[PDB]
Amino acid sequence: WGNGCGLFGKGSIDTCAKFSCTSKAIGRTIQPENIKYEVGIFVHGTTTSE
Amino acid sequence: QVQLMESGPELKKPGETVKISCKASGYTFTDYSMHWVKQAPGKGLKWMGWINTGTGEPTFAADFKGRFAFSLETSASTAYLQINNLKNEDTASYFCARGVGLYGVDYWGQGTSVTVSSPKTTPPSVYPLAPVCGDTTGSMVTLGCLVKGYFPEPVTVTWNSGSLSSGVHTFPAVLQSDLYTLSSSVTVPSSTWPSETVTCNVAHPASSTKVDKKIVPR
Repeated sequence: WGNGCGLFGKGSIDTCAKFSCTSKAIGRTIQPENIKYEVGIFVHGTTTSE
Repeated sequence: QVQLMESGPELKKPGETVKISCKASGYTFTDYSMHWVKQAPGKGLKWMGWINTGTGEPTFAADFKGRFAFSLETSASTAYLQINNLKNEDTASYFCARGVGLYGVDYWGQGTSVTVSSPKTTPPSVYPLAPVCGDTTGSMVTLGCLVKGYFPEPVTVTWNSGSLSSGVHTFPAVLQSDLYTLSSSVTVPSSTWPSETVTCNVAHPASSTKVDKKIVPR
């Protein structure tokens, strides 16, 4: 009876807290077409340090 | 003779609290529900909720949840609509309604119009309205009473102490700066004005001002 109700022992509440996102992250997928391969190809001839 | 007798219409200010009494009569009180329906001054019936009559457990409509207290006194069978933190919206005719429940509500509190607003009682500014050449219609010279800036309603606006109700259309008092203007139109023949006195008599019991304004030509 002390809280809001003429009957003892039970009650009901619907707790609605608005959700929002502090911080969100993302995964992403690769299309095999967009894949490249950068192949440095060389052959040893006359060379210097540089 | 089941009758729902409420409190009287009550002038209030915002931030206040009002508890409308509703005493129920003519029936075993415990055996019905007890409902509350807000009728806004211009708007149709908006059901406030109901309290259990036996248990005394209130339940409110979503709009009415949390500002309002349904309370009962068992023995004298007095239902109560209590409105807390009064607001201008709390001005309306409120109705306790004895539940026949799924069959609706059978009977009704005689009505309580709470009026929640700031202003202080103010007398009317009453103008005997003198018609002009464009105001004379046929035999009748329409005459008028401009009641201005009073709080609260009513003012009792008669014509020559009410001897003229005949061409009298006393038009509804409306709000100006939380003060009221009704404009009463007596329609009198040009033979009776300004030959006979036509005097709008404005009695404001709240401000205790009875204001008699005789219309004389401009």
